[PDB]
Amino acid sequence: MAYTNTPHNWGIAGKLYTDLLQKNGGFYLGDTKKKDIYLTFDNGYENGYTGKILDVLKEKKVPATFFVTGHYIKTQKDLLLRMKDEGHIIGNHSWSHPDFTAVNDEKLREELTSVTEEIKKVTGQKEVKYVRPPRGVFSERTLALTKEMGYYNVFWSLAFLDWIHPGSILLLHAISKDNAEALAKIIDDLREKGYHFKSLDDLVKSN
Ligand SMILES: C[As](C)(=O)[O-]
Ligand SMILES: [Zn+2]
Ligand SMILES: [Zn+2]
Ligand SMILES: [Zn+2]
Ligand SMILES: [Zn+2]
Repeated sequence: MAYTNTPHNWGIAGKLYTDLLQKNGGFYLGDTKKKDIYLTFDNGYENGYTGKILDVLKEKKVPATFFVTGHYIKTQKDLLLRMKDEGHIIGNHSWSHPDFTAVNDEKLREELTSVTEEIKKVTGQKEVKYVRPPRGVFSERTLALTKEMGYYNVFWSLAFLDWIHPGSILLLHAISKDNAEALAKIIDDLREKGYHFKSLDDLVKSN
């Protein structure tokens, strides 16, 4: 059994992707029979608004996972500490943000392990369970290697960057001055429709 190395770009999700994720420790949705939803952010760059996002999440008591890179950890230690201190989960977005399908196995292991160890040493978060691949690029091989190292492969069902359903995993952004306002409105609006904002730990328990 040679794992396939053909690259795929995540988007939404079809039989191929569905079963690739299912067999290799991946998910992109939670339970679709409950109105629980899951906010996530990717943090490979700091645009200057993450503190304002964090302020909104604290005000609204909404948990999120922030998938961080090594560049982000080294350059934004104070924001990282806010993430841990204010009840969020810090996820793994790789050290240098390469496409996982373009690197050798030794390099992929270093790219994940370096971030995991840095998150644990810098913030004291106990476990780093969640990986989101750079650019949502994956193969059968990269999914399987990531799972073997003890991580879930966490994709998304809705992304919004200015150019909802039960179980949605949202990938939102902190790119401009107005994003914090939009987030606050979205949280309020979705709660009025009966949605509950939960953590990726809750997702796993939702079974
Ligand atoms: C899926 As991305 C553009 O946050 O690496
Ligand atoms: Zn609920
Ligand atoms: Zn850097
Ligand atoms: Zn990224
Ligand atoms: Zn994005």
